[PDB]
This record gives sequence, structure tokens and C-alpha cells, in this order.
Amino acid sequence: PTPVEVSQLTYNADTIGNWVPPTELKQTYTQDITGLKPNSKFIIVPYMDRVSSEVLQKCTITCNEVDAVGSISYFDTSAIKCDGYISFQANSIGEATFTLVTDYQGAVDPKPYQYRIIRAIVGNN
Amino acid sequence: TPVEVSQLTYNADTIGNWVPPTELKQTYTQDITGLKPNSKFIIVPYMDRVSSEVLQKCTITCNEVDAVGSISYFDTSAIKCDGYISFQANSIGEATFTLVTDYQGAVDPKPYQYRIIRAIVGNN
Repeated sequence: PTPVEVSQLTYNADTIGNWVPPTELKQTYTQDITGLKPNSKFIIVPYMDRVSSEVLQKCTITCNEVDAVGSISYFDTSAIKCDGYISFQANSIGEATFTLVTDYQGAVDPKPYQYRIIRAIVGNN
Repeated sequence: TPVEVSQLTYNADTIGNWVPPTELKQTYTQDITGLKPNSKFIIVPYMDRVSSEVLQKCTITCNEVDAVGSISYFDTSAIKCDGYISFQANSIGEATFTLVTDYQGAVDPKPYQYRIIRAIVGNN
């Protein structure tokens, strides 16, 4: 494995996905993001391309991986929030686990909240 | 002393506000300043902002040679906080962005908001 030289640093920011929506109005649950390069270091940020529910769908996310730092916030009604970030390292099999805490006023058919994963392509990252 | 590859971290704490429009349809530019000269960055949108409920659309590109991508904001019903731009800062630590806005109302608009991410590795 030949490391990418520092002078050749670039960011890959095209890995996007969906957070699994809640089945209850108040829920705490986990989701495993899979298929990441094992042991690579990432920043995950929220983004939004999503019709507002207009029923106050609040979601907060943290990461369960060792040494992960930060928190992500979504809110879709009036005071829109698409905020925060988590720095984390994928585990030895290319997975990271997150904890979702949701508090939705209505949850008939919730549209997923959306994330983007950012990876510096440098060294063996 | 350069940062060796095994000590890669990210700094994602530089945030800022995009200059807001004064006409309903407007094109303008903004110089972002105070970046490490010649370092490579990624800029992403974020939102922590009360919606205008009057269809404030903003589209952003970067004028820097080497820049790639585009950012979109929209605050009413079909919400957009989307896209990204990868770019290098210039020799004096700056980058120029072009904003194209299409706002159904523009009475004292609240800025759209951004986050700059830097990989801390090598001399970046």
C-alpha cells in the first residue's frame, strides 16, 4: 500500500446517506454506517434536501466510536437547524455506530434526515 | 514541523455568514479571508436560521482556479442546505465566491451560513 503524498491532498465529499427515521414520537436508537475504509478518519456533517414536515421533527446525533467528538442537530420547522459535525474513525471492519435521539411532534411518514461524509485522501486515509 | 499522516485531524470550527442581498434578484461576490495561505479546504453549508417563509434562494460558486462544486440554500417548504466546494486558498490566505440570489422577499434578510473544514496534515 503506497501512501498518497501530502502534496496530493484532496477531499472526497460524495458519500451521502440517510438516517433511519423513527417509528415512535420519542425514540433513542442506533444506526451503523457501513462500507467505510477501515480505520480511516472522517468528518460527517448534516445537509438538507428535504420538504419540511411542519411538525417539529427534532433529531440529535452523536457517535459511539472511541475518541469520536461532536454532535449533529436537525430541526425542520420555522427555526431550521442543520448544524454541527462529528469527527470519528471507522472501526477495523469499516463501520461506525451512531446514537440518534429523536423528538417529533408528528411521525406519520417521516422523511429521513441526510448526512454527508468527508474524507481527506492523504496517506492511507 | 509538518504533521505526519498518522496524526491527521480535521478542524471544522471556522464558520461564517454569507453577505445577504438587497435586491430580489442579485449577483455579487464575497472574499473569504484569514485562511492559511495555499492550504486546501472544503466549505459546506449549515443552517441555524429562522425561515423567512418568502422563498430565499441562494446559489454559490467559487472563482478560485482549482475550485470544484456548488452550494444551495433555500428556506421555504422544500428546504435546501446542500452541496460543497473544495478549493485552495490563494497566496494571501483568501478565496473569492460568487453568489446568485433569487428571493421572493428581501426585507432585512438573514445571512446564509457556512462551515470551513481543513485537514491538518503536512503543511496544510
